[PDB]
Amino acid sequence: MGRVRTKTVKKAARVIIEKYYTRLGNDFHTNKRVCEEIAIIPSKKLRNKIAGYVTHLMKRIQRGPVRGISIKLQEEERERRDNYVPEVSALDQEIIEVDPDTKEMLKLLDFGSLSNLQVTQPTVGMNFKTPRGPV
Amino acid sequence: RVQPIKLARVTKVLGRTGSQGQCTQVRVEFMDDTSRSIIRNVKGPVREGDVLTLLESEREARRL
Amino acid sequence: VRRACYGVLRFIMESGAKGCEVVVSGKLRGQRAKSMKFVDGLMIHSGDPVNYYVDTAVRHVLLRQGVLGIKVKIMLPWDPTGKIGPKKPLPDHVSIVEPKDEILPTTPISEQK
Amino acid sequence: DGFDSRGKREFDRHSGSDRSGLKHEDKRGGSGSHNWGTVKDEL
Amino acid sequence: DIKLFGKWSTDDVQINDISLQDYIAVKEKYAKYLPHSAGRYAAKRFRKAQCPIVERLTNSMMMHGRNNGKKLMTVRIVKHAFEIIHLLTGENPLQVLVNAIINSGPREDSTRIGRAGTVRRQAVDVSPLRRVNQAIWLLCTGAREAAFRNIKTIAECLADELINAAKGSSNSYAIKKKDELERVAKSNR
Amino acid sequence: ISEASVFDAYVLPKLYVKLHYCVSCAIHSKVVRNRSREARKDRTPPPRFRP
RNA sequence: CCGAUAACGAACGAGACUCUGGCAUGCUAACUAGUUACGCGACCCCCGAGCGGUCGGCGUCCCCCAACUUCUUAGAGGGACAAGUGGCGUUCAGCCACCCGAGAUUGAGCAAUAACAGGUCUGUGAUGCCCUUAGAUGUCCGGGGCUGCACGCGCGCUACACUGACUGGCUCAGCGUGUGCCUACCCUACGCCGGCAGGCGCGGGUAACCCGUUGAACCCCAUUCGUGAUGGGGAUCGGGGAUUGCAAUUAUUCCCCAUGAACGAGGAAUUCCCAGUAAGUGCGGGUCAUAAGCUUGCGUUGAUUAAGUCCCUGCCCUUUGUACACACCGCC
Ligand SMILES: [Mg+2]
Ligand SMILES: [Mg+2]
Repeated sequence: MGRVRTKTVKKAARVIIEKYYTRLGNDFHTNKRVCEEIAIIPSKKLRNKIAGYVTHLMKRIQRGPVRGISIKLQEEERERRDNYVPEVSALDQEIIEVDPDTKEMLKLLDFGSLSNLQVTQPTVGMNFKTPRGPV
Repeated sequence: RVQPIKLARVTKVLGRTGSQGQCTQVRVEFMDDTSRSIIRNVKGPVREGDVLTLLESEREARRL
Repeated sequence: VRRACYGVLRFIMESGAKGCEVVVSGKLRGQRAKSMKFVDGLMIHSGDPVNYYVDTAVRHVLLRQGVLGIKVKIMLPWDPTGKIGPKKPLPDHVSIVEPKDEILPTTPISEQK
Repeated sequence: DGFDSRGKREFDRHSGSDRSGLKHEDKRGGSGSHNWGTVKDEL
Repeated sequence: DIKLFGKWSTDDVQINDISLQDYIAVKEKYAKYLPHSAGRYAAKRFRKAQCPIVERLTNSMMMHGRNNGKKLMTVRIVKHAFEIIHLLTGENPLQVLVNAIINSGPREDSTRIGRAGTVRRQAVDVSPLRRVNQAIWLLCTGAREAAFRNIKTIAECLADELINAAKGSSNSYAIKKKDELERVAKSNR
Repeated sequence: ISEASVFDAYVLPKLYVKLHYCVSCAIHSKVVRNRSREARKDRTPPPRFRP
């Protein structure tokens, strides 16, 4: 146990990933070498801790976004998210089940008596609401 | 008259018990009848998968 | 002591330090002794870096009522040239150079020289 | 009678001096030359 | 083939109970020329399970202060005791030791903290590693107590302890202690 | 009890008792606990822990 | 730390850090460390072994008369990061196991805001006030005392035995010290005398140059003893002999010959401890003219149990109550 990282390594890992995402990769030794010149880290023992957290975070980044961000990642998600627009809309149903009261509302609005609207049998009982208190 | 001494296999370790952590609750299944599986408590270092003797079948079952 | 200590604090910070800390402990006009502490800025205490980051001094002041102890700790500012500050940077201090942002990934070209 | 047989006092907080006690009371609120300062001295 | 002490083949010894099969370490993989190795068997949990049981015996037989590090002396004691039991019973000393461990390991116990009636409140069944631990402890303590104030040496007392435990004859200290402990668990079921 | 019961399927009875406590006894026996100033205003009973 | 989130961004402490240990047949090197190779020997050899074997025997920076850093030393660089794989987890923080690996938690040092009328005025030319200051509470000198013994307690050492004791042989360390301002006092090799403690000459070493290849103990292998307060134990005491010191009585210490006491594993209780650890076992430093049953370190041999819990004992955080705030050693 006792391998929980510290703010000192986490802040630095986030910052260097944000700054040098293009230069860096998902190889530990490559990351521990690029860090040696992209940051003046006084200690080797902290440098390779930073490199390990960097590899962990970048392995995460390849799959999904995290709290640390990158502008290219934002643009990639924007250009990818506008997808699976169906060939047929989910809101063009051939029939629409409609209530008698809402049908009265439509005829008030003058847009009633549409062919697409199909009135349904109103519910009977008025058995909504839940029983009060426990039991 | 005595029920014969039998053997069982630990399938899972539930967790420590005894208010000193001196025993563990584990789940055991019988090789003599794999469907029959009860909750036993044992003392000593227990890993999952190990088999162990049982002098008597039904003593107590309690949830933590 | 409040005037003198605050003047010393101001002089230290004006001459430029990450922080400083003075303690005056002893008896003034009363039997019961009191210690008064005045701090400002950063001040590290533990580990190796304190040895070459913090300048310490302890003096005795002989008053008619007895003895007054003065303790002074000054966290020196980091100095690359090292004449007025420590040479090494703080071990936990990590600083990252910003990229040039001169990417320019345009159409391929060849430049002869 | 405030001490045991050896001579250590049985009530360490109970101050034995009439001039001063556990807490440091400040003379004249820390005023005068050879004294701790006050708010006016700080500013 | 391994020839523990140059003899006493390991491949003829079987652990007849599956409950102890995977904790006794007399098989060919754990078979070793000598009962001595600085193997870091207490590095972590369950590491002693793969430790050879003859090694465990020679590690538990160095006790009670005056002899805590004398592994060479304990190894020679184990050597002499194994030779004695081989010439006395007529089978493999390793098989004798395995059967002794099986019969010495108390199958149950009892443990609580509350107001005990006779010894301890709640009966419980022990783990196989606890079986091996307590069997080795009981056998070693029985041999040590037997060879305290008599002419009979440690090797001979250990020998008769294993011989009596391997069959069950009510005179072995380990067997008697197991009987008492099983009885108190039975009464405090 | 079920093993020694003569009947084939006996539904063992239940003891129904309505205890009343003074607050001294209730707090001493930990039926009720001291709660924060905000928590005191919650009249919802503690959960049954049924699952 | 992650997450929740009227907070966001930080700082001290923790961590990071320094030292130490573990790995580099990779680098720089070494007559104050050596190793291989080779040459002279010395012996076993002769069956003949013959590029046979042993040599801490002598040599090859005797500087012209080999190389090399593996062993040793000490510098710079590396290397380990939960990095790789599987499983669990909000699939986050991380946790478990396994592979490759020398190492997958080596030990320390440093160490916050503060509090303890905690301890030291017998550490000081640190120090206020009081006391004494010539028949001194200054200072010196002689002797005694700090050890004094119906008794109680604490840290300890040695034992109770055969898992042993004695006798002999074999065989292995690492810390580290070593000749002095004052200051008088060093570590010791070699030879000789004595049985020992010791004594007498002759060096070496201000030190990886000499002690020293620190021939340590435990242990290992052989002898005797034989369950007997006994060849276990060596307490108490008699006599004698040496050493240091100006001085050994109230025995400084050491040696030799004698008596041989309790003690046959220890009530109620109680201490310390998780891997090169406990424990067994010796060796240095400090104290020192003489002094270790102490302490601080080092090495050797080397385990059982556990990878959990709040039962006991405590401590911390939150909620809560407060007439306390010099804060329960309170107030009343
Ligand atoms: Mg630290
Ligand atoms: Mg005598």
